[PDB]
Amino acid sequence: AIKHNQQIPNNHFRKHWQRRVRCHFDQPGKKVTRRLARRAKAAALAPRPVDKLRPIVRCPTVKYNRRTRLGRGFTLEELKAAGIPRLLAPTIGIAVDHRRKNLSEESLAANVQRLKDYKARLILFPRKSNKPKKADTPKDQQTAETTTSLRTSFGVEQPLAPGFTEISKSEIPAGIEGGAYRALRKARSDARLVGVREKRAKEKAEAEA
Amino acid sequence: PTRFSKTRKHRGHVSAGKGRVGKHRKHPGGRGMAGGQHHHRTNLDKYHPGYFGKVGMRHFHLLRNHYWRPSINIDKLWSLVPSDVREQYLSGQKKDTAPVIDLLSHGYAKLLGKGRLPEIPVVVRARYVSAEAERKVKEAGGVVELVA
RNA sequence: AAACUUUCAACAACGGAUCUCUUGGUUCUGGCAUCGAUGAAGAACGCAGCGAAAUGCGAUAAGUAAUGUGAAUUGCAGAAAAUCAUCGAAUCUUUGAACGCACAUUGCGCCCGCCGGUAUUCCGGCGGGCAUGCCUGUUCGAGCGUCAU
RNA sequence: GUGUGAAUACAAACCAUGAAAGUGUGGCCUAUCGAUCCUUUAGUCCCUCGAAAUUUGAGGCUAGAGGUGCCAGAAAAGUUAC
RNA sequence: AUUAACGAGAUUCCCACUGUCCCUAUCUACUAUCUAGCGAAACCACAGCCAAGGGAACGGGCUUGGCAAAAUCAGCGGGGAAAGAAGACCCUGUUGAGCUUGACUCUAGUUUGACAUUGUGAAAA
RNA sequence: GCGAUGGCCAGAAAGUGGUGUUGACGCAAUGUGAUUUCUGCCCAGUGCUCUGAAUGUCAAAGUGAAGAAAUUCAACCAAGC
RNA sequence: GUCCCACCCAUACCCCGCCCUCAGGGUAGAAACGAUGCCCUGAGGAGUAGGCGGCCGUGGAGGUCAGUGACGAAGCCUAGGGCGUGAGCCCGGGUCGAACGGCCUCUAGUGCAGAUCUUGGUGGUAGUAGCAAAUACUUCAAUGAGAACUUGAAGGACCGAAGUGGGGAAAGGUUCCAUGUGAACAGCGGUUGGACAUGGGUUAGUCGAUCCUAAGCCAUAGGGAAGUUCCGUUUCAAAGGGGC
RNA sequence: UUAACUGAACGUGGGCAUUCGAAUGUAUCGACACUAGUGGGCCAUUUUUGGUAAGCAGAACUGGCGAUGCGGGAUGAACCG
RNA sequence: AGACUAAUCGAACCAUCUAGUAGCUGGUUACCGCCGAAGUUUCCCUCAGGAUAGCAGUGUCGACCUUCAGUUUUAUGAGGU
RNA sequence: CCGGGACCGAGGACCGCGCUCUGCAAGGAUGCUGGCGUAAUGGUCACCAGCGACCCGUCUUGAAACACGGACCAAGGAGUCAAGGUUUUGCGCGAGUGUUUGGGUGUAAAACCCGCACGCGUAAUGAAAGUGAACGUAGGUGAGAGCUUCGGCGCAUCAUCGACCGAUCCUGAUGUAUUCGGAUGGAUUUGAGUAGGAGCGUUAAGCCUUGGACCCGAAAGAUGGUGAACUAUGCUUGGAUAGG
RNA sequence: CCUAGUAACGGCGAGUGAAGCGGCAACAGCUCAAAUUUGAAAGCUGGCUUCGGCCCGCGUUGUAAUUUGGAGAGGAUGCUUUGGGCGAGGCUCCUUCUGAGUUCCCUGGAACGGGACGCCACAGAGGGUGAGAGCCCCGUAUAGUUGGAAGCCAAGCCUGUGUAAAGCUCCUUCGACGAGUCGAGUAGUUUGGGAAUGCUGCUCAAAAUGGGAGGUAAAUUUCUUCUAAAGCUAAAUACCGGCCAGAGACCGAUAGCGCACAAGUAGAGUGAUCGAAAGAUGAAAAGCACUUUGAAAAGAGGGUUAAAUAGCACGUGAAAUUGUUGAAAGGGAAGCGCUUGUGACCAGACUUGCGCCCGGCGGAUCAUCCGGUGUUCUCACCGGUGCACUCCGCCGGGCUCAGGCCA
Ligand SMILES: [Mg+2]
Ligand SMILES: [Mg+2]
Ligand SMILES: [Mg+2]
Ligand SMILES: [Mg+2]
Ligand SMILES: [Mg+2]
Ligand SMILES: [Mg+2]
Ligand SMILES: [Mg+2]
Ligand SMILES: [Mg+2]
Ligand SMILES: [Mg+2]
Ligand SMILES: [Mg+2]
Ligand SMILES: [Mg+2]
Ligand SMILES: [Mg+2]
Ligand SMILES: [Mg+2]
Ligand SMILES: [Mg+2]
Ligand SMILES: [Mg+2]
Ligand SMILES: [Mg+2]
Ligand SMILES: [Mg+2]
Ligand SMILES: [Mg+2]
Ligand SMILES: [Mg+2]
Ligand SMILES: [Mg+2]
Ligand SMILES: [Mg+2]
Ligand SMILES: [Mg+2]
Ligand SMILES: [Mg+2]
Ligand SMILES: [Mg+2]
Ligand SMILES: [Mg+2]
Ligand SMILES: [Mg+2]
Ligand SMILES: [Mg+2]
Ligand SMILES: [Mg+2]
Ligand SMILES: [Mg+2]
Ligand SMILES: [Mg+2]
Ligand SMILES: [Mg+2]
Ligand SMILES: [Mg+2]
Ligand SMILES: [Mg+2]
Ligand SMILES: [Mg+2]
Ligand SMILES: [Mg+2]
Ligand SMILES: [Mg+2]
Ligand SMILES: [Mg+2]
Ligand SMILES: [Mg+2]
Ligand SMILES: [Mg+2]
Ligand SMILES: [Mg+2]
Ligand SMILES: [Mg+2]
Ligand SMILES: [Mg+2]
Ligand SMILES: [Mg+2]
Ligand SMILES: [Mg+2]
Ligand SMILES: [Mg+2]
Ligand SMILES: [Mg+2]
Ligand SMILES: [Mg+2]
Ligand SMILES: [Mg+2]
Ligand SMILES: [Mg+2]
Ligand SMILES: [Mg+2]
Ligand SMILES: [Mg+2]
Ligand SMILES: [Mg+2]
Ligand SMILES: [Mg+2]
Ligand SMILES: [Mg+2]
Ligand SMILES: [Mg+2]
Ligand SMILES: [Mg+2]
Ligand SMILES: [Mg+2]
Ligand SMILES: [Mg+2]
Ligand SMILES: [Mg+2]
Ligand SMILES: [Mg+2]
Ligand SMILES: [Mg+2]
Ligand SMILES: [Mg+2]
Ligand SMILES: [Mg+2]
Ligand SMILES: [Mg+2]
Ligand SMILES: [Mg+2]
Ligand SMILES: [Mg+2]
Ligand SMILES: [Mg+2]
Ligand SMILES: [Mg+2]
Ligand SMILES: [Mg+2]
Ligand SMILES: [Mg+2]
Ligand SMILES: [Mg+2]
Ligand SMILES: [Mg+2]
Ligand SMILES: [Mg+2]
Ligand SMILES: [Mg+2]
Ligand SMILES: [Mg+2]
Ligand SMILES: [Mg+2]
Ligand SMILES: [Mg+2]
Ligand SMILES: [Mg+2]
Ligand SMILES: [Mg+2]
Ligand SMILES: [Mg+2]
Ligand SMILES: [Mg+2]
Ligand SMILES: [Mg+2]
Ligand SMILES: [Mg+2]
Ligand SMILES: [Mg+2]
Ligand SMILES: [Mg+2]
Ligand SMILES: [Mg+2]
Ligand SMILES: [Mg+2]
Ligand SMILES: [Mg+2]
Ligand SMILES: [Mg+2]
Ligand SMILES: [Mg+2]
Ligand SMILES: [Mg+2]
Ligand SMILES: [Mg+2]
Ligand SMILES: [Mg+2]
Ligand SMILES: [Mg+2]
Ligand SMILES: [Mg+2]
Ligand SMILES: [Mg+2]
Ligand SMILES: [Mg+2]
Ligand SMILES: [Mg+2]
Ligand SMILES: [Mg+2]
Ligand SMILES: [Mg+2]
Ligand SMILES: [Mg+2]
Ligand SMILES: [Mg+2]
Ligand SMILES: [Mg+2]
Ligand SMILES: [Mg+2]
Ligand SMILES: [Mg+2]
Ligand SMILES: [Mg+2]
Ligand SMILES: [Mg+2]
Ligand SMILES: [Mg+2]
Ligand SMILES: [Mg+2]
Ligand SMILES: [Mg+2]
Ligand SMILES: [Mg+2]
Ligand SMILES: [Mg+2]
Ligand SMILES: [Mg+2]
Ligand SMILES: [Mg+2]
Ligand SMILES: [Mg+2]
Ligand SMILES: [Mg+2]
Ligand SMILES: [Mg+2]
Ligand SMILES: [Mg+2]
Ligand SMILES: [Mg+2]
Ligand SMILES: [Mg+2]
Ligand SMILES: [Mg+2]
Ligand SMILES: [Mg+2]
Ligand SMILES: [Mg+2]
Ligand SMILES: [Mg+2]
Ligand SMILES: [Mg+2]
Repeated sequence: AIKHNQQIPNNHFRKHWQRRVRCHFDQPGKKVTRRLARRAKAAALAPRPVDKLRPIVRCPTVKYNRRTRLGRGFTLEELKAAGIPRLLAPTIGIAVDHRRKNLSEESLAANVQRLKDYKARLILFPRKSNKPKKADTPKDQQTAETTTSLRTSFGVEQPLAPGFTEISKSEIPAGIEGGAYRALRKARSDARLVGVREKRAKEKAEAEA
Repeated sequence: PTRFSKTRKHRGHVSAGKGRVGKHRKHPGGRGMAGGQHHHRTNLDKYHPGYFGKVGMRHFHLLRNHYWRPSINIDKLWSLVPSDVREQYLSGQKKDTAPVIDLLSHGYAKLLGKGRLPEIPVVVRARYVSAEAERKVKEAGGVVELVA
């Protein structure tokens, strides 16, 4: 029963909500458990980094179109261009995504360069120490300062384009002939009227016979 | 805290400030928004005009990302430039260079024209632009270019 | 004036409040994944030198073996560890999903083997067996369902 | 000083009537009436059907109508002497 | 409608009979009573003499009068608007339930039609 | 009311069940209530029962028409009325 | 009835003291001040429902008081005091035996006369109602601290064979027997007891169960049911026993 | 708007007081925010309406009781103070 | 006979949903200080209840502006008791 | 102008108005004297006396009520917590703000540190497509605290006339994919807008909603189980009922 | 976490209500059907076996190898790839072991209290011991160490070898891909899903660049995106039910679980079920020997103890209610307020303190000066001086001032 100038209440507590309350008194203990699990898995992956190499990926929608992030895995085309065999990639710390495609040369080239840098920085120990093969690090460059976090050492260098840039005057581009606002109005109108104009044009073309 | 509440002051006084005639019963008038078109109509009409009825059309499966186009005014357009470079431009230590501002990088899609602009050329890259904003940029001596 | 009633006080009663205590609850957090036809959970009945209960145990019955510790247990008695810890070897009555058929009966059977009574057949004692659904395999079969001689 | 019903003066228009001035926004004045939801009409180079078009269909925006007489507006028969 | 017989059924009258009564009296046993022993409960704001007045219009208390002397036993049924039991009569509640129906809304069953189960023939325009 | 391919009834269903180890002198459902003497008139109403044409009403399925199709419109109808 | 004089007293009026509230001022070249203090002045004070402010008290937490305490903490009793308007606070005396308090913050399961409130305890009633159906007891003796209701003897009585007799079924479970007995129970008593305690007592080929089938119940084969399970009991089943 | 600067409305500039144009009071002016309880009333003077009337029922103004003690009316919610 | 179905019957008993809902009855716990009501308006299946306005408290803020007034006087309107 | 009596003595150097001016009765009591120095005064308790005084809580117009609850005492006993909202306090930062989903770290549920995103705010309006806020020193007029060089400058805020943005109605230019585009200026219109940002987080209080929701209380409704030892009816198998 | 109380649903009322993107935690990929091994069923269960194999059976109505759409199959092409065994060393696990007062004095029954003097501390967490114990005892901190089992990981070594198998680079061609299934209609239910979101029943019933989806029903034309009707798979997530463990601004015997106890017990009900009350002597039983009265229970003495009014009706021991003793009142209630009176019983105040003269006693600073320090830099302190017409204190006398109660 409202009695004054109140915002209309819509608190969804008409079910037995107390039966499903989730408190979080275990937040610090769960954090401790997570840290212990991370330390254990890092120790298990003794010289290797604790994660897999991920590609750069552009977020889908028109919102977030401007930002890049880490994807799931590298495509077969990216691996082939980088020269890394498909069966060999997941065994040396590279994530592989078979269902992503490279629709653009820009993304393809960026991910290929990323893979090439990773391969250049990779140290590959031989399967057996007493008989190394030609594809392994030959025991001399096997000592170096390594990284155990590929998410930081191979992160997104710049998710967004630089918002500020300086150009000299007389290099200022000439504007759109009718103006940007008019250009947007014209493009909108053309998109609206594409079908009606098409049917009218074909009707006028066929009116002769 | 319980020691600051008025129930402590009501100790020793029968009815706890709820009155003797009206007795603080369970739910006189109903629960929630009962009687909106009835005994509570006076309240629901004095406040909240327009509580009842339908207006407008429906949009099944509305995806809010389609309508993402935050706007920034030309009065705060210059606040997007770093403070030292902005001060250099405003004092006039360039006058041979122009700043190129990426509204999409800063998180904006449309440029609006609320404020004024100093007479300094500036290139603005925006998805959308208002007519007044475009006119004001052109009069300041710059240009807006559409970038998607 | 006593008695009686009432009031006040001291002491004594009745009762178990108050104070203090707490081998108990309650709540949160962390670790772990391990019941049963190789018979579980649960139930019954028994077991101690002197126990009714609780706890423990199963006719090897307040427990046996084994390992560790190292001198008790204790209410009394007794004796030459322990009502100790641990626990990998055993025992584990009648039951119970409960399994020969039953069961409101400590009821009634069948099979194998041994030991006695003159005994393949009856009686007695002892031991081991006899549920259902389904799977794989084995063997023995049924059907003009069907194939050759 | 919320609706509803009524009512009063003026502006936009384009009409009626009188030579005019003027009068006329229903009945000389005081009564003669009706929300949300739904539906049906009227209105336009109007908006949407959200991958893109055309045509059906549907949905919106503005103004009326279909009604709640318990008339600020639930959808509603009795009996109990058990 | 009548009806013999039957009836711990309802009703009127008659004979007999009697304490139902005129109109009460008396007797017996067991209580009550007193004692030894044992030993509750209901109920209880505080309590307990009235008259009138006023007052929530029927006072134990208030006002004004009458009055008024310890502690007690057996009876008693005027009063305590005495004790039971949150009135069952009546009304209210946007509280029920049992039952009824041509109330509103449904429903088991049932009836009929269609599709499927459902195949193989012939004949009739 | 019923002659078993049934009547009345039970069941969530059933290769289910009761009546039924039954068959009209039986089973089932009602009313009145020994014997005696009788039990009159009324079928408009509500039921029940019987016929559904010269008659009207109707769903799904099916048929025809229009449509580009969704659909719309027409005829046809079993039971029930 | 009218007129006159004096007198009586409300928490009202007037003067004074004090409390609080409200209002208006003063107070730093600080010899200065719980400045949230002090000093000066004026007015005002009813109150249910209700609002606000300030304070008192309780359990627990942080800081602090170099806090109190077996030479006596807490609690409890007190016709012994002091302070505060008040809720309350402090002290004296007694009892007692192990913890506790003040100050500033923090915190709450924080303040009772009621709710036919909850649990527990205890009154008046009150030594009161009452312990009155089933005919009934008496004498002597023994026992014993104690005898109407223990026992022996005698007398008087009842049940009067559809019994107050003698045995069983259900049900009970040791109540049966012996010995002993303080309390409790036997609505009086009690030496007595179906009570309490310590020990004993139930012997079957023939009496029953066990065997048989009845009404009926549960399986099986099958069929239903999401399933717990329902029907089914001979039914649409390849379902057994006799000899050499 | 008028025939017209001729009006209407709003102003610029200048002037008024040798006296801001009745009385009394000012023991309080205005705006805002958030919210409690209440939404059974009853009594009295005067004016009344219905009723034979009622310690009856219903209204207007004001004052009271409710919410309020104190003196008086012996006794009292409202009367007098 | 609405009888009986374990002292329970116009729908047994047990546990749970369940602390079911109640515009209705009862109760609702220290002190002091200051302020201090309403039973009326409009709407409501509204009439023992709500919302709404009023009455009340608290907190402020504004120049607390030289204004305000349940009053008189003067001047000037309206009314049909 | 003279008497007679009662109650009272607030304040605490001077300061001031003054007078009858070596002083005073003038901005509040001093002087002298006596008894006692303790239960004498005074406090507490018990009782008598004069006057006064109905039983509390509650509902109610009205209670001491012949209205209800209360025999008595001890202990327990009723506006809580969470989410969301709002206004007002106090804080931090401020066109920004919010570390604690998470990561790093640790003396390990603390404290400390980190950042991408995200929420709210910074822009509204319309059903929507969409469009989207300066003529003026961010306007004019009247007030307006405070400053002022005394001429005016004018905060907050109020009233008022304008300007800008969106929507709705009008028109309707240059143009043309000839059916699209919508310039210009005009509305008795309209918006929770602009017109030199105030918000975000947090703390406390009142209030609101949902929740058991201040505490106790229905008649009912539903789901799943347990009973025919009483009783009802029936089936199977038994038993019993003088004398006339 | 956010999206978001949003889109949407709803007598559009009450109310209900997701998802994509985005940040993070955790990340893991795979195998069947659909192919002829066809120059050799190459596969598997069971039994026997010296270990080499044998036999039966399953299976061609298809058990192995190859292939799973990310492809693959077939060809070229040149490179590249692989099996076993140790294993220092480290992390685990079990096990042995851990610093310092019981020193002196007082109180006490008992120091674990108070005072004095010491010590240890990577240990001053906790508990016990006759009262608050770091050093009396168990434990507590730290990495170590005694002995042992061998669970894991692992630097690096030792040693087979390309018949076979495996990857990559290019390619004309080929390129099998799940049916009463999808889909459609209708009905019911469900969802935010709205001309129908999922699920199910019934009816109809597919196709091969086909099919599904693309949140408004339909026809037509495009586009995008995946590839159903077969299958497996850590982690991040839920949960205190089970077994262990650590904690708390929680409760403290009417509280906290119903249960701190022989509690799911005693007891009730035919049954399903219902379901309590009940902790504390003392450090130690030292749990009262013995005498006496009594039939006994018990009493009175006496004893134990720090204490028996701590005596198994046991820590403390309130109120209601009761008994005795003492005081008082009472002519149909009592209680209570204001005010005296009587009686009883009491708290305070006071019994001095200030000054000034006159004597006595004692002391050594009292002014001043010198030096050294401090400090507020001019005010003190400490030493040396002083040395009695100073200064201080204590007695005796006199005087002054004030100070209690009632007048
Ligand atoms: Mg609920
Ligand atoms: Mg009050
Ligand atoms: Mg109340
Ligand atoms: Mg109310
Ligand atoms: Mg006692
Ligand atoms: Mg066993
Ligand atoms: Mg067996
Ligand atoms: Mg077996
Ligand atoms: Mg038998
Ligand atoms: Mg033999
Ligand atoms: Mg065989
Ligand atoms: Mg054969
Ligand atoms: Mg209408
Ligand atoms: Mg309608
Ligand atoms: Mg479209
Ligand atoms: Mg309508
Ligand atoms: Mg109405
Ligand atoms: Mg007759
Ligand atoms: Mg009598
Ligand atoms: Mg007697
Ligand atoms: Mg009494
Ligand atoms: Mg009388
Ligand atoms: Mg009277
Ligand atoms: Mg009375
Ligand atoms: Mg008398
Ligand atoms: Mg009598
Ligand atoms: Mg009487
Ligand atoms: Mg009475
Ligand atoms: Mg009643
Ligand atoms: Mg009503
Ligand atoms: Mg009903
Ligand atoms: Mg009923
Ligand atoms: Mg008939
Ligand atoms: Mg007829
Ligand atoms: Mg007829
Ligand atoms: Mg027909
Ligand atoms: Mg005063
Ligand atoms: Mg007051
Ligand atoms: Mg607490
Ligand atoms: Mg003490
Ligand atoms: Mg002690
Ligand atoms: Mg409480
Ligand atoms: Mg109480
Ligand atoms: Mg009270
Ligand atoms: Mg008697
Ligand atoms: Mg009697
Ligand atoms: Mg007698
Ligand atoms: Mg007798
Ligand atoms: Mg003798
Ligand atoms: Mg006798
Ligand atoms: Mg006889
Ligand atoms: Mg006989
Ligand atoms: Mg016998
Ligand atoms: Mg017998
Ligand atoms: Mg029997
Ligand atoms: Mg004997
Ligand atoms: Mg007796
Ligand atoms: Mg006796
Ligand atoms: Mg005896
Ligand atoms: Mg004897
Ligand atoms: Mg016995
Ligand atoms: Mg026999
Ligand atoms: Mg036998
Ligand atoms: Mg069966
Ligand atoms: Mg079957
Ligand atoms: Mg109302
Ligand atoms: Mg209101
Ligand atoms: Mg009334
Ligand atoms: Mg009311
Ligand atoms: Mg009246
Ligand atoms: Mg009232
Ligand atoms: Mg008054
Ligand atoms: Mg009076
Ligand atoms: Mg009847
Ligand atoms: Mg029963
Ligand atoms: Mg009965
Ligand atoms: Mg029932
Ligand atoms: Mg029940
Ligand atoms: Mg007042
Ligand atoms: Mg209505
Ligand atoms: Mg009422
Ligand atoms: Mg007239
Ligand atoms: Mg008139
Ligand atoms: Mg005196
Ligand atoms: Mg009196
Ligand atoms: Mg009344
Ligand atoms: Mg009262
Ligand atoms: Mg009365
Ligand atoms: Mg009443
Ligand atoms: Mg009542
Ligand atoms: Mg009573
Ligand atoms: Mg307690
Ligand atoms: Mg209490
Ligand atoms: Mg409640
Ligand atoms: Mg609430
Ligand atoms: Mg209830
Ligand atoms: Mg019920
Ligand atoms: Mg219902
Ligand atoms: Mg049931
Ligand atoms: Mg029976
Ligand atoms: Mg006979
Ligand atoms: Mg829906
Ligand atoms: Mg829902
Ligand atoms: Mg040690
Ligand atoms: Mg000593
Ligand atoms: Mg010491
Ligand atoms: Mg210690
Ligand atoms: Mg597939
Ligand atoms: Mg459907
Ligand atoms: Mg369902
Ligand atoms: Mg659906
Ligand atoms: Mg679409
Ligand atoms: Mg894609
Ligand atoms: Mg699949
Ligand atoms: Mg799976
Ligand atoms: Mg308890
Ligand atoms: Mg207790
Ligand atoms: Mg309990
Ligand atoms: Mg029982
Ligand atoms: Mg005790
Ligand atoms: Mg004592
Ligand atoms: Mg003691
Ligand atoms: Mg004691
Ligand atoms: Mg007492
Ligand atoms: Mg006195």
